[PDB]
Amino acid sequence: PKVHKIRITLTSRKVQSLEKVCQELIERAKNKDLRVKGPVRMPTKTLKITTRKTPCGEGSKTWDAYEMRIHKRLIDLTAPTEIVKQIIINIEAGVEVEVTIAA
Amino acid sequence: GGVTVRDVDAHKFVAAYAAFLKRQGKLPVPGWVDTVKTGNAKELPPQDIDWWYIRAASVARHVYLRKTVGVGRLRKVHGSAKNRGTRPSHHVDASGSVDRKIMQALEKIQVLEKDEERGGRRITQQGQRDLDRIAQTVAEAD
Amino acid sequence: RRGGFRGRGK
Amino acid sequence: DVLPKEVLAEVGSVKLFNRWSYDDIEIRDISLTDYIQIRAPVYIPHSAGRYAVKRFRKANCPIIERLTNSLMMHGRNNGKKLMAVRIVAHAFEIIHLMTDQNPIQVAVDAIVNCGPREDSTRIGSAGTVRRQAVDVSPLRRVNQAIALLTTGAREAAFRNVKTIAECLAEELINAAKGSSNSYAIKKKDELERVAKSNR
Amino acid sequence: QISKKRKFVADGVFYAELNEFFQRELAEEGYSGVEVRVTPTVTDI
Amino acid sequence: SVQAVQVFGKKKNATAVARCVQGKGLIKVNGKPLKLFAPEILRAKLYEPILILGTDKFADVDIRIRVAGGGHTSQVYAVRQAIAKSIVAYYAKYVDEHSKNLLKQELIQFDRSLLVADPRRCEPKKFGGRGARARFQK
Amino acid sequence: APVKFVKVTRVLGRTGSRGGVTQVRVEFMDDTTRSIIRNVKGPVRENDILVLLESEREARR
Amino acid sequence: AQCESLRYKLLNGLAVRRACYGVLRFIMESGAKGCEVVVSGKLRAARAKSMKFTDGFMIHSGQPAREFIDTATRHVLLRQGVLGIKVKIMRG
Amino acid sequence: RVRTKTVKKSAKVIIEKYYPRLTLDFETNKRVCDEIAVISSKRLRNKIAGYTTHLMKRIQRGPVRGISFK
Amino acid sequence: AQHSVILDKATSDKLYKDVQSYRLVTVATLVDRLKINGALARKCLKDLEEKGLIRQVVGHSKMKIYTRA
RNA sequence: UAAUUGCGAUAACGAACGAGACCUUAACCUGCUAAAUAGCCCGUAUUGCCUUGGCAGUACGCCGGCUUCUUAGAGGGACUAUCGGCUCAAGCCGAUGGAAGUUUGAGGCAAUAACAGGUCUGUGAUGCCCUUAGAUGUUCUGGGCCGCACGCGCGCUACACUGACAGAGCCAGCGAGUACUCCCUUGGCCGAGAGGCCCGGGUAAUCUUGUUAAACUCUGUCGUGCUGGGGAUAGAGCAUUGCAAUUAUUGCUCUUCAACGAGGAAUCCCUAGUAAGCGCAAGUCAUCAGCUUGCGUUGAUUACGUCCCUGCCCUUUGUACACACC
Ligand SMILES: [Mg+2]
Ligand SMILES: [Mg+2]
Ligand SMILES: [Mg+2]
Ligand SMILES: [Mg+2]
Ligand SMILES: [Mg+2]
Ligand SMILES: [Mg+2]
Ligand SMILES: [Mg+2]
Repeated sequence: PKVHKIRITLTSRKVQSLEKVCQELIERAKNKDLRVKGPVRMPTKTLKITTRKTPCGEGSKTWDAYEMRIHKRLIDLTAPTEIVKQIIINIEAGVEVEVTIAA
Repeated sequence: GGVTVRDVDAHKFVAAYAAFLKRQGKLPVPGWVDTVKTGNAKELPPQDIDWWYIRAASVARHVYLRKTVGVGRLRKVHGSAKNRGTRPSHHVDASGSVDRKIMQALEKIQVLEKDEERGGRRITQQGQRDLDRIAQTVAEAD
Repeated sequence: RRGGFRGRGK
Repeated sequence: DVLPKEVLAEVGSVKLFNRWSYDDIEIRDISLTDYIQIRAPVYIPHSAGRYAVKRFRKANCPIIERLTNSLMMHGRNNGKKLMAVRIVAHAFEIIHLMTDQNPIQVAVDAIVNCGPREDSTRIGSAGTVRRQAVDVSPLRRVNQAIALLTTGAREAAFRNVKTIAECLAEELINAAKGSSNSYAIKKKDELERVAKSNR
Repeated sequence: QISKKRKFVADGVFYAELNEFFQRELAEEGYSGVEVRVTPTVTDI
Repeated sequence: SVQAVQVFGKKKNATAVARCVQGKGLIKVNGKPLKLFAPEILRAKLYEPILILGTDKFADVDIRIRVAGGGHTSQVYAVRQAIAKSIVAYYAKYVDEHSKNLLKQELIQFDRSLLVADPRRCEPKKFGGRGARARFQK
Repeated sequence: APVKFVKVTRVLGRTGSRGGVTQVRVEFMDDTTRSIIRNVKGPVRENDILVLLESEREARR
Repeated sequence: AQCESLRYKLLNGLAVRRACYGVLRFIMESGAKGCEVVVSGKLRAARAKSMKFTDGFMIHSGQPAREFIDTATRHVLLRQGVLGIKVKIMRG
Repeated sequence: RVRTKTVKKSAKVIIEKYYPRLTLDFETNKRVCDEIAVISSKRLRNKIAGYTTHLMKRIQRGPVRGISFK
Repeated sequence: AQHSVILDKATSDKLYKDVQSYRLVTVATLVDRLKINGALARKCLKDLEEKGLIRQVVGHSKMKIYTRA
């Protein structure tokens, strides 16, 4: 049983499901008497695309801007390698998780 | 009290350090003077004769304030606008050989040394003492 | 000299 | 120590502009006060005020700053207050040497004297003008006086060996009295003459 | 091994591919939208 | 322990963070003294918050400020805005406010902007600032 | 010329073809009883002071 | 789904109005507070026109039109040409 | 600055149903309205509290037609 | 229109008897009435400043002004 | 009243769209939850000057402490609150407090009925007609879409001293970046210049990047002359991209040194971080921005009105018009 100081990164477009995923994860880790590090607040990634609105070029000239936003909300922990497998279970749709042992 | 570079005006200080470097009068010159453009955007050489010495003094002044700097960074530090003709102007950098060699010569005068551990050139122990000594020469000159 | 259309009168 | 020895001279006395005082203001006429604001001195004209939000908010605003704004015109010189402020300071220094009186003493009399009192209004007459020769409000009077003074300097200095630093100074000293050889006076009396005709 | 920003567009196009194909195939069976859940080494529809 | 207070000032895009520590009457900006960091004609626009209050009230106060972002006039407006909060927070927190209230009233009657910032930024549009392109035949 | 000083006491709407002119009731500040009606080109507030070259002429309404 | 049901009923020989009318009743028993069906194309003439049928409530302006409204559109091929269908349903 | 019918109706019904528990102070009505009502907007809650506190200022000084409370 | 690039005795005598009565001396004044080039006017400011006849009021890289002593 | 927004009178009563509501974003939090891919205090080692006890820099700490400054979550905050002078009411005007008092600012979405408006050259959306093996399908070579006595539009650089040139001083924000093949690029060396070679970092708050941009500031040269303002036109030479550069793709050096003195009748845009001045990022892209979409720096004069011209809305009124004053 050797601690490896794991760190896991998350990504999603919506914010409430991701927040409640971390919100439920934190008590599952604190109650086991595990040293937990806070939910750091990463910058939001905003993406925009501009294209001509009309499909033929006739009439007046007007533009529209589509957009998309992404958040990470990464969290890390100090724990052995096998214990973290059972602590990241029961995740809902949309949110993808990537694990890094950081050994 | 004690003074340093930050305590003196930049314009008169660099002129004073150029006058001090007059008295030593020993910096190699590969003959580039009176022929170079000092920058692609530019068109005329500097009028004053010792531009090679005033520029080196200012370069040693700013390296005293910066932790790591290279030729690429100074390339755009000394660049300016260029009259492209009837098109709108832009920003382009100065000449590379002049700025590279004017500070390549400045290491062997024992002012600053190489920084191969991470890159660039940094100031040396006794090198900073040269720019420090002229601070007292100017401070009570008031 | 000038066109007479556009229904301008007198 | 932390302050320059120059400003240490003025810190002991009452607050004023370092080079020139704001005391001993003219007693010459009325109806121009309450619209020229001199009760609050300022060191440099430059300030990021809120004077362009309401109707008469600009009435309580330093006149010198108004001159600085009007000094920068004709496309190229927009927003260059650093360039304008030196010009105003230099003009105030230049006018001091040709006359021992205070430079603001001359400038104030220049503005209070170079303001037109009548103007011609445009009333339609189906191709003709029924100019009724109405009077001019004091705020509009100072507004046009500033414009005439600044445009005189720009026109005179255009394509001439002289510089705007003293070009601005010479109208102010000329306009202090009834010199009648200035551009501003040419327009002020010309406008009054046409109002007299169009009464 | 691709960046997250391009990943979030690629999987969106993957959803578009599934959605567009299903109109052209299962229109008779009263198709009305889908939703995809991605899991490691196995996916469900 | 050591007496100190931290304040900040803002401009369009100029942030000027300041630290006021009980010292001996030394004032330096960005490390360098006040002789250097400003344009020459605007050098007047830095010293008024000091002179209007008096040097005698700066007996044992030291201020260090770091400023970045914006433009030349933005830094001098940010640092001049930061000075008022540094001096009023240090006096309010650490000494009797009998001084503080007279300083605050006297300074704000000269200029209200010393304690509050002026919000001004740009507005996006699909033709430029506020003007459209030229029209052919109206 | 005997130029006279007058002060405005009340503003009564904005007249004129283009709204430049305003019609006001003025007070002569030398005989407080007297009051007439005049027209002004620029912005006017209450208690403003105007300079009048000739007073006999009167405006419409 | 109703849009496909309408497409199938109109693809087989049937009056356009009867197919559209049946949808409004089929919507109403489910509990929708309003509905709207739009049909466009060549209505038995050389010139083309369109018809709209509406019942219940309706919204057009705010972003609630983006979620509270379910919309769909389909194209149907006939012997002579193409007909367009648009259906909107608001669910509470 | 004119208030629409939704606020007019909500203010009248709240005032006539619950007269005594709320007073001329705007701050109190701000917390009174949202506890005893289901409102989906914060500014709209402010709209109701601001107009509703205006009514009791003029009711306190003479009755007004169109409003009746217990 | 054209000015003089060289300074002779016919113009030299004008200085040492007129600048004692001038209230202001500038490049514009010299190019105006002395009919001399601007470069020579600038030379005249610096050569005569050290002779102890005019005093500095304000100094600048674009315009300089001098007065009586 | 910005509004069929309301107060109310009422042969009408009660309802459905639009407006508002609503959503994103820009402004306030020394209060909550926090953070080595963001900072501060503190502690060590170490450097210089006064030497003081100090001032200005370096490298380290990973449970030494903290989150004001950077960041995004949960919430609070403006409601016209208070006051004065009008009115029965809706409302309007001024002042104080307050980050904020035009609906706080700017946007997204946005009704019925319509146009012989545009698009078959976006679509494996499509009726009918036509050519379908001497093909209007597909494919390969070369040329053209840019060819010039002339009239018209959207822009760029200027006609200079409120300028040009030369040294020095030195301040942003929004964004982009590595494949089954090299994408943004630090550092070192060579090279007048454009470029070339060699280690290395970054699938990215970690590296490029503090993108230390331009304008601007200080000190000098030139001196009103279409001159050192202005750079059209053309000759010679050196390079990168690509299969291919001639009618040069573009870049650099020397030389050639045109027109242009604020512009007629006419005419466009605009109300505060707004106009104008100046640059940066992205799009098309192997290379080329004088184009467009956004971002930031410096930052103004005058009005707070009216229906006179060119137009819009409601009511009364006239008509020989209904393809509707063309
Ligand atoms: Mg609605
Ligand atoms: Mg709306
Ligand atoms: Mg509409
Ligand atoms: Mg020439
Ligand atoms: Mg590009
Ligand atoms: Mg008739
Ligand atoms: Mg009729």
